[PDB]
Amino acid sequence: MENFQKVEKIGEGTYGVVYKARNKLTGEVVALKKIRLDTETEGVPSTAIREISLLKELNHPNIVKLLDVIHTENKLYLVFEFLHQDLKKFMDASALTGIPLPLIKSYLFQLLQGLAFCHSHRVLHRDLKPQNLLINTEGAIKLADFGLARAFGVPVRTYTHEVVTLWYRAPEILLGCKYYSTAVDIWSLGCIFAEMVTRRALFPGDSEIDQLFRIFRTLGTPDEVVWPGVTSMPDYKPSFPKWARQDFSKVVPPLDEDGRSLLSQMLHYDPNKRISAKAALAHPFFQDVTKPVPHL
Amino acid sequence: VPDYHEDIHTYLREMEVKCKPKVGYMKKQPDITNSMRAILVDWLVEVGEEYKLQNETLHLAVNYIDRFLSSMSVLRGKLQLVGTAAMLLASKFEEIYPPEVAEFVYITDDTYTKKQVLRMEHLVLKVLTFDLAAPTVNQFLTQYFLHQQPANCKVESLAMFLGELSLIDADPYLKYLPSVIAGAAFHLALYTVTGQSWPESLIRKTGYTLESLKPCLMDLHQTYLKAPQHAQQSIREKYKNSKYHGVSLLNPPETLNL
Ligand SMILES: Cc1nc(C)c(-c2ccnc(N)n2)s1
Repeated sequence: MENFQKVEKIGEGTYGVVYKARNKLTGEVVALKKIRLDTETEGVPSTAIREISLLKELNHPNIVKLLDVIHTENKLYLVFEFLHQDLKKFMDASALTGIPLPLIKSYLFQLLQGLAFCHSHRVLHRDLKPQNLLINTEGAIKLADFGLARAFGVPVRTYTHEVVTLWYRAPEILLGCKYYSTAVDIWSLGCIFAEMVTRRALFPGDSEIDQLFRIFRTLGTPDEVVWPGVTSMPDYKPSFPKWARQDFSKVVPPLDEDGRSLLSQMLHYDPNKRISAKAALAHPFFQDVTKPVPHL
Repeated sequence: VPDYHEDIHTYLREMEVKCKPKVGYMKKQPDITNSMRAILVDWLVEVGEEYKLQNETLHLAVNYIDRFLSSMSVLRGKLQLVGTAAMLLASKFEEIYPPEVAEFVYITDDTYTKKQVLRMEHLVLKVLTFDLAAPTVNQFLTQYFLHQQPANCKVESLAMFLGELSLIDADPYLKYLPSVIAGAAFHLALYTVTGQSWPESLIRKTGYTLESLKPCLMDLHQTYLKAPQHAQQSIREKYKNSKYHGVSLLNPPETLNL
């Protein structure tokens, strides 16, 4: 609005266009998310209603800051703090060289703090993926895009047909469970950890069943010993092929013993045993964490 | 089993204080009445049944309605537009796929237009300043239900039923926090079904003794007793379903031993 001068388009999110903008009175640079408001159609999109109600409650250093909401007759603008870029872009730029291990560990540590903060305030993010993870030039990383986030004061029911990502989806959701839990966010963060480490997606599936099967070929086909209940899950089939668990040392070679132990904990099949963000933060992998800056 | 059952419960306790409507508000409304509120809320129960909405959506819509009427004067001929915009927003917040706006026009018998419903959406978001994630009886009940030994379907359905009845009567129920109303329903549902009482694990967690719940429990028991006679019957009819173990057919205890 009148005190902002648009500088350039930076992205689309859920509901979309994001512009870099400058506050002409204070100098602050901001990211402005403009929702295109059809007032004969459906009104304010549920993605926006959720992202604003939930973001307004979450004040934390590793969650993106919503500075303001400018809400007029035909337009709705979200004003966010501006961050340099998204982890996906940084990983693409860092392919070939790879992101340094100390930076990986700092990003992981910071993300787990943002999520532990989300979960202890009954917010499930539900869509963690590198495009939703924003970095600055001073070494910080923040969770962004709360469009698909849900309050879990009451359990969150699953979407029959699910327009969340496929690559970062937890196996309990793939096997048809009834509710989400906080485990689904740990499972996605585990995928991203391994992706920074190897410089490629861990489980790049092409459909629901393909995706289940990539998970199965790396972690082993689950059974009731590992995951009590699995075989009575709605989308579970006794005809699933029986693959063996792979050594973590083949899966993520660069990683030391402590990182292999935490990753195998974030990728537990049974969402009841999968580590919580709060507990991950105690893990010895973090004892020697620093705050290196990205070469951007 | 979460590491945050505690943290979420404490946080919900904080938030419910901040999302509280003004208890006095109906008497500052020059054109509307506890009795019209009651008709509106009862109608929303039916809309929730007809469109197969979760119970949480109904509780959130009521919270939105009460907070909006705590700051804005509304004329009887517009109160249903408030209710419809609140139900739409609660459906957007809570439902996987909310009914289309056209459907919310149709439920009023075309008494408002689509553009009216949408402009009331905008105005409700503004008055509520986008704070939509409000704690509800339903949410406190859901947490409380973990402390059952052992878990009892009828107990849970009848606690839900009593928690919904309290939405209908501003009457007294605006006086109590959702954690206390949930406290009273859980106890009264337990007692009715099994003869047990508000469990000590819940006493320690909530810091609510059975005695501190007494004022709210006397209101709820009278409501339960009087339910079959109440001018509004939608929650009753709804809770005779087998999905809900028919609990609203059960016979309330004539006394509470309190
Ligand atoms: C949703 C969002 N999508 C983007 C790209 C957001 C954002 C927030 C702050 N800074 C930047 N570059 N982007 S918030």
